[PDB]
Amino acid sequence: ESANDKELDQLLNEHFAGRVVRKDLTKLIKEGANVPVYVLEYLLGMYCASDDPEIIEQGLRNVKTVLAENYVRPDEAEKVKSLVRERGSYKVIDRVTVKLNERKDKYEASFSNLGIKDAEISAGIVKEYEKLLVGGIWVIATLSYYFEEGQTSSPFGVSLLKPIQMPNMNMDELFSGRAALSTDQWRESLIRSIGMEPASLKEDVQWHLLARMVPFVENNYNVCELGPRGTGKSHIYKECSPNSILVSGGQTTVANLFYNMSSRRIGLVGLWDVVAFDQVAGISFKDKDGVQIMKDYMASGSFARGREQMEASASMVFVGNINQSVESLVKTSHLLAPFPEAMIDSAFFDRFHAYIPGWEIPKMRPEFFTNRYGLIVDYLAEFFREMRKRSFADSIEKYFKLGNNLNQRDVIAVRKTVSGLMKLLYPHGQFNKEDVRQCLEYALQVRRRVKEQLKKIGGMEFYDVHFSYIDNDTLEEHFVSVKEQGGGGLIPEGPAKPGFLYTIGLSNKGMPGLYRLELQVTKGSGKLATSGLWNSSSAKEQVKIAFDYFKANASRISGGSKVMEHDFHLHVVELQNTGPLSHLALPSLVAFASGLLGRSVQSQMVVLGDMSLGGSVTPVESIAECLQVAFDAGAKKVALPMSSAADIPTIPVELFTKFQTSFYADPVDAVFKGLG
Amino acid sequence: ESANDKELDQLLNEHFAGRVVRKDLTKLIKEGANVPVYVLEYLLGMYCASDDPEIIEQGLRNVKTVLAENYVRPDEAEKVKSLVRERGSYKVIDRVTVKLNERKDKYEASFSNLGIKDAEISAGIVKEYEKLLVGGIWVIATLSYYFEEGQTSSPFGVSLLKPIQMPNMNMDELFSGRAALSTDQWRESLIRSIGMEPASLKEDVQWHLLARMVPFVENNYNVCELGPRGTGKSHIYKECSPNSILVSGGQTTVANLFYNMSSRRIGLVGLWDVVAFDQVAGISFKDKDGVQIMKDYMASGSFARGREQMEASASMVFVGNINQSVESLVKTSHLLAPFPEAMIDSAFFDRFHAYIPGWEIPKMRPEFFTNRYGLIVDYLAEFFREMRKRSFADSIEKYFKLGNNLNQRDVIAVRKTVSGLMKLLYPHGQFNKEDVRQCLEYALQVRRRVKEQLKKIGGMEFYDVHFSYIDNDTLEEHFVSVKEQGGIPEGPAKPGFLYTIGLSNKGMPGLYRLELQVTKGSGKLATSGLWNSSSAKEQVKIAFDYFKANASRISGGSKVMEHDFHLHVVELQNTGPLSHLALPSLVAFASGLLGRSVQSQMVVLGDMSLGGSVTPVESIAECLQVAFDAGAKKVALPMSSAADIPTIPVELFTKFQTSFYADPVDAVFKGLG
Repeated sequence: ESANDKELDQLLNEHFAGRVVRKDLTKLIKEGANVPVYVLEYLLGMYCASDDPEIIEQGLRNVKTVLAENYVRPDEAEKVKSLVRERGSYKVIDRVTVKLNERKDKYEASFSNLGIKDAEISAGIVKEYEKLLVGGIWVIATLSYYFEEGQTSSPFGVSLLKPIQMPNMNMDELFSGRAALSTDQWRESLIRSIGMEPASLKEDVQWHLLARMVPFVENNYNVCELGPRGTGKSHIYKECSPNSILVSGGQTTVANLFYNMSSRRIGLVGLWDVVAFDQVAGISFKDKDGVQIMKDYMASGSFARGREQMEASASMVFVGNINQSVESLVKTSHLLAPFPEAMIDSAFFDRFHAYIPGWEIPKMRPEFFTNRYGLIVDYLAEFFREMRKRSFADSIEKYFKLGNNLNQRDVIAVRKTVSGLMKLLYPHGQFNKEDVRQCLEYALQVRRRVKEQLKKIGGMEFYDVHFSYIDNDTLEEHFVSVKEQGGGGLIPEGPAKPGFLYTIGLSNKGMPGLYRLELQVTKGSGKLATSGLWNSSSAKEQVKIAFDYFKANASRISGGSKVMEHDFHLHVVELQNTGPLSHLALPSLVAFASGLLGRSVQSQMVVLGDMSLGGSVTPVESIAECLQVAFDAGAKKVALPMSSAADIPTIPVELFTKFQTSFYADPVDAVFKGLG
Repeated sequence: ESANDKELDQLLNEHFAGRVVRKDLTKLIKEGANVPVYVLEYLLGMYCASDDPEIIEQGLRNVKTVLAENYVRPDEAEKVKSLVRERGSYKVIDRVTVKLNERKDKYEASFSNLGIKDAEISAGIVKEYEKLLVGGIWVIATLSYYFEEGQTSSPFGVSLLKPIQMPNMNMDELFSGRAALSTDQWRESLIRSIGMEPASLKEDVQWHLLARMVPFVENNYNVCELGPRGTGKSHIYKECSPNSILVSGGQTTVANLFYNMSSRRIGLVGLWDVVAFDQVAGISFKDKDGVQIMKDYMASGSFARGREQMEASASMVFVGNINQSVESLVKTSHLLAPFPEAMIDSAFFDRFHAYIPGWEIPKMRPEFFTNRYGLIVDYLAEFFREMRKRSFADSIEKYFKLGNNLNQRDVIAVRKTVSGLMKLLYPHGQFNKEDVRQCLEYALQVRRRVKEQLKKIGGMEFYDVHFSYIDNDTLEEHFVSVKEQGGIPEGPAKPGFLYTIGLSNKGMPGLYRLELQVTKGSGKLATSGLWNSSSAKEQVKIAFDYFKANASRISGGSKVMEHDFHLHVVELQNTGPLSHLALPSLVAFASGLLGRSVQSQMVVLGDMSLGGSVTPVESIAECLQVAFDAGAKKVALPMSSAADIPTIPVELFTKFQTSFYADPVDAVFKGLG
């Protein structure tokens, strides 16, 4: 693949000019070089001619010589001014920002290090390099000193000005270059440009790394990434981007972050494209409302502060370190456990457009640091800033429709993540159905993870976690799962928690399907709540009939427990995707009884049959297929109605031998058999 | 339906030509745009000619191109200035305000995003668009630069300027359009005008949506709304109105909200028509007098700061999230437990002109968003702003009088809410009696909810919660219930609770709850909730007199003359006033005085005269059916009513433990067990 790497290299060089550099060489210079990384990369690229080892060493020495010659320390600032005054001219490497003084009608340059804030600069220079007027750029400048008695202008002037970072972007050339590369090659280049080696990483790791780069290209893209220490979470936001900030500690005051009423200056969010809170273990505010103002901002993208409502395009990223195992946190808690208590709220975490699963990222080891060609970090960041202005959210509706389990906020999050990934991988705008399918699958997964955490932390509101999408041509519905949860494993071995049971029923399509009934019992007034029923009216009537029978027969079952003093929520989970179920009165009643008494349903036990309001039990239709499903789903015990008894001979012998079979008579007997 | 939808579309296109648009296409632009929505509305109004899909798509392309080309990023702001200088002139999109520099006698425009504060603009441009002088409007401007050495004025000048908001308001045309439409059509169009699907919502949700709009038309009209997340409470105040501001977090200093003495400038309450405090759970003012100033402003519409009293017409809205169930919150502190403890004060909540039950509204779902024609958001906001100037609270005196339960604050609140609804639905001023009937019922109900909550906080001082209105023609007094909250429990309650069933004034069987509170006193009797009925008060007096007469037979030594009794009637089915209340009142007095809880799930039937003669239960079968519906397990009946037992259905009768007394004292004995 090294030869393929060389064809990649020449595909770069054909279209990507010196804006491609060898990454390893930067690791040779960044030993304390005071200029930022992208400055070093640009200089090395513009002093790297033909990659001859002698030429590499020569250019490396030239870059080091220039840096050691023309740099000025802050405290030495006064010194350099004298050198300008004595010599009449002096070269300096510094970050210059240009402003227009309309009062004097001229261009005034300001240096970060030297502290000069009124250096006269000609209009031609600023016309050539417009970035000076935007945020200021690193530059090599030839300052000249000329003073006239009684003058008002600062005597310092700028004569020759050569940028040290890429000033202007030819986006069309990049479109042509990307068109010249395959998708795999382009993804490899993107992974390389941040200093990572695609050959040392699985494709899933590559997609997660691209998800890390999503916030740089999508507006108001809130995202949180939690992982084990040392997985390279905070590298990109702090070193490999000039328009992102890594707020260390998370402790920033409201007037700092959003808007200072006294000084009437916008906070961070109006200045940086990405604001990354480096830690989450300790975020606790001086002002109680900081969480609330973040909630509003991430909700709408605009906040009212003082006398005005102001917009902002900063994407907030939250980086977190986990000391526990993933399974421990999932089983004993919710994955948002490391976040501070004052931040643990459904209304807050609902706004996150993505939960990056950082733990699948391997802990970084010098193998993953690539030594091949890659785009300059400056060029990559200019790519990101340019792509923030465009949009690709409409690509989803062209080939797919979002399922019924996505409320409006999940829709927004999925569209944003898909648009971001499309911008990274297909900037030129040419894409197929498969590509959108892959991006949509990834987006649905990452949003679903937040949805599951919201479910566990918030209860009633977030049980619609069955994220799926509908094809526009075959109308086939594809479901997407998260690996920290299950998938298959239809009925696990061992005792289930009370209130959870499994049933098999005939769906709307007539094919037997497994369902799981989950009952949540809390203190209340006997109110019954429903979820997961596919909005089926007949199913809701069945639930009402079952709960009415439970209310009428509470004494005959519980022997003293009061249903009137506890509220129940029944959730239906479909594990085979056959369709909505109507025959559910008996399993729902068994779930009610199990939850009220707190008795675990027998392990691997399937409850069949249906019951009416009068307490009559009904035969199980297509009982042989239902029992075959139970065998397939992992059942070992079955409760069958005595009415289905005449249907026993139709069942194959080897199939029927697999059940510790129970035959109930009336719904209360079925409850007792289920409870053992 | 669909035919009605289409004909409404041509009606909107006819009477509101150039002011309506398919609002679905707007969400096709919103995502990739920082500009406020109403500006997009106006631009699409300008760049869209008809319903040709090609025309629509090409106009969308044109609008996107315009916005991409001529928007000014704040960070990019300085760049634009240089571009003006080098090219002589440059076109920008920005929000412009104008002030008259009287020292130079010239008009200076301020570009809020660009950073220019004193750009010279000619008097003609000022005179063409007076909206520039009020709060500044979003315009497309042609900046020009012209500098001569030694000059003192700002070298930036504006040559061409076109507004991107509705510049002028023609409410004569609006009245024409409203008169040309039915009330249902007008309400449905208003609901469409905020982007919601009218057909997908119930009438009650539509009325609550209109109650959301009310603060935009009535001065100083406070309102509080708590509800589940995702109902779009904050959408209207934050995006669909240039005359509203959503203060985030509730944390605001009195200097910014009301008046800054250092700058001698009025706060938000003088600048915006609607100030909405989001997520009220975080409200807390640094200065303790802040709550005092809020109370003063909300009570009087003006506040005194230092030595000066200053007026303001801002309408305050308080939106909040509910994290519990609806019913669970009812048994919490009241309903506004979500409100901060520093704001939990009876005098504070007494000012809220309205509670909006945000919980009943279904959570926002994409099929609730309309795709049909609706008024431009800017047009609707200007409509609201102009309608703020009128008054319609006098409409009730034309047809109805208020009840006697309403104090002056409740009277003011109900008049304000009636006026707001009346302005929203009938700006043209032509209306009938039934329309005012509906609006007045809504206003009374929403005020009554606040009254119930404030009663739950304060105890006795706010007891008159039985708000009602009297017709001027039939003199029939109609009572309004909280319905939602006003939906037999379980187990014996404390003495003084009982549930009775009787035929209301309409002749319909209904359930009522009797409440007795007994304190140390002198045999005095107090009554409440009796619908102000002279007859019902008469039977209560009859029952109290009979209880006083036969106190020895029932109490066995307890003295009626040493204790004061207060009775309360609560109608839980809204069937109407009940007159047959003597026997339940007697059982109430007996339970309260003896301190004995009545038997659980028992409903007492029948009535008695002053002499103790028991009357047969009218509509015995229907009353028993009502008892079964409400959850009654035991029933007490007169002996003479047993003759009507053969008229009772078997299945209905088998559900109760039926008790037959003989005289009222035996009824007491059966009730108390």
